[PDB]
Amino acid sequence: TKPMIQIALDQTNLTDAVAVASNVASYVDVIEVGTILAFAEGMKAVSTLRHNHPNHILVCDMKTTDGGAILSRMAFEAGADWITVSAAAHIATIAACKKVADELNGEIQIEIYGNWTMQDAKAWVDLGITQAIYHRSRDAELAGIGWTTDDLDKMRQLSALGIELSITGGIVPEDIYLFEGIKTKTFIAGRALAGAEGQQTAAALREQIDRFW
Amino acid sequence: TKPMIQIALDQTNLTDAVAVASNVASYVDVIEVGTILAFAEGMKAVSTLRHNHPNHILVCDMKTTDGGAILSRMAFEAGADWITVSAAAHIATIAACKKVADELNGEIQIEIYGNWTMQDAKAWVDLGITQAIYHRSRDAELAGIGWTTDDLDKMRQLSALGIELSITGGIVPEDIYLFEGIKTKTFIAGRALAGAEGQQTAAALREQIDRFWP
Repeated sequence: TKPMIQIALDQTNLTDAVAVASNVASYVDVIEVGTILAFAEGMKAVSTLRHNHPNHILVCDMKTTDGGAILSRMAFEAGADWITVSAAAHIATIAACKKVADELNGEIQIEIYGNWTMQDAKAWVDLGITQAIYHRSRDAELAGIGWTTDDLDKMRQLSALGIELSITGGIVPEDIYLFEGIKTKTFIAGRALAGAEGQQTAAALREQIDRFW
Repeated sequence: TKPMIQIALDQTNLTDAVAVASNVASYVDVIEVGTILAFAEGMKAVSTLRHNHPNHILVCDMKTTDGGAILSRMAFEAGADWITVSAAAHIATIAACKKVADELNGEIQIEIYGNWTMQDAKAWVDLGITQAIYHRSRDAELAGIGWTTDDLDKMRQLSALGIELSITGGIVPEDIYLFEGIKTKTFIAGRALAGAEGQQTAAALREQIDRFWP
């Protein structure tokens, strides 16, 4: 609906992450266990956060590429509401993750990486998947060229298929206007939503979200 | 040299993984911490297994898609010799992993998934990466068809580019002959290499590998 504010926790230990979750909980809608924290600490991270923050949407960012039935179940059982699955997973793996999600009252989000196509995106939607994470393209980022027409058009196409995007990649309040008319579930950021000025920046993000949704 | 025997540990807790590693150590060359174990237990799985088995090649199977510099350094610091990176990782991420690997004297292995191409495979080789993991085609598995000619053709092309493949997906002694003449670093299997019949299975695989390599 109105895009939510999501923090990606990418700490390399649970103690630190637990202290950040505990800090930002009051002004963040979605807390994500990032893949760096997932691989540092394992599903204990997801558990501990789920118990600390029973009322937040909790994401486990595994970027699952294979072994989906098993991984999905582990993450949901540990307490995740949403899990991420790589666009590069075979469609049978994606379907296996979505089957577990539908059984456990969770959702799948496709992390868009690799040589992905619009046909792939339609396959996701055909499984009933309605979420995908769109990252500002790595080429653009490296060239310092910002958000390109190409990206915004791809996002609009994804949107026209029924995918609700989570938008990420240096997102700042001045960029928000760029995505008006794109179906957007969340804007994601890491620690620029954390610490002492995280609050201010979040109010600032929301202020701009309200204008365009 | 000859293809080695690798076990992929996919236990969902560390205690069971440690018991399996302990039981197969003397007849398996490479121990891999599979993504299932890595997500279950985190890097404590890698450092525990590195401590229990200081003389084995240890793999951390992360299928890295992003955050490569950070994840790679974590894995190597934990004791991994080889780590896996997804074919879907952007080339700049792949390069960032390979840089950390070179600094820490480890290696990168490309997990072949997604809409991958021979151009992509040449890009990996250009970075000095010479290992990739080739899984039996999922389409073929689902259809009840074995190893297809299209798979074997693709593996021979990858080999010709200079990639040493690790081959996996229901590998049994009976199929070993199929891969003659492919540059093969390892064959990877899971719990079939463990338990009461694991040792025999491994001997049966080595007996076939010896017929066809080097």
